Amino acid sequence: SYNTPWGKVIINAAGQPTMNGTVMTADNSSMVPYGRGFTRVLNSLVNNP
Amino acid sequence: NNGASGADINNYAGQIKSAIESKFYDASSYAGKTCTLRIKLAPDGMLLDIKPEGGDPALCQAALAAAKLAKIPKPPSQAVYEVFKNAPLDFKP
Repeated sequence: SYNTPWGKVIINAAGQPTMNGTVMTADNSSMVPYGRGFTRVLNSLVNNP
Repeated sequence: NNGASGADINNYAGQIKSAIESKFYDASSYAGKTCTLRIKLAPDGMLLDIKPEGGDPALCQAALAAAKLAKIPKPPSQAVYEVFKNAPLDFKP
C-alpha cells in the first residue's frame, strides 16, 4: 500500500510485501538509505531518480 | 470495542524495543537517551520502512543500524498490525 523513489509497495494477499508485483523477501530485499532513514527495496538499489 | 487492544499494542511496542535493543554492540553507551523511530512492518513483522522523528542523533543512528538486524515478532492480532504497519515508537536503552 505505498511507494518510494524506487517504486510502489503493495500488500498482496496472504499478506506478502510486493514490489513491481514481486513478493520481496529478506533475500532479494535490502534496506537502503532514504533521507534521514532507511526503506526496503529489492534489485534496483542503483536506479536513479 | 477497543476491548483489550490497548494492552496488546503497548506490549508489542515493548517487544519491538527489546528486539532492536538486542542487536546493539554497546547498548549501555546510550543509557539515558531517547530516540523516536517511525516504523512500518509487514503483516509478519518484517521491517519495511524506518526513520527517526526526535531525540539523540547518536542513539537514533545506532538504533537504525540495529533495526536493520532485529527479528521482530509477528503481530498477534489484526488491531496490532493495524497500528504497526505505520507507527512511532519511543526507544530508550
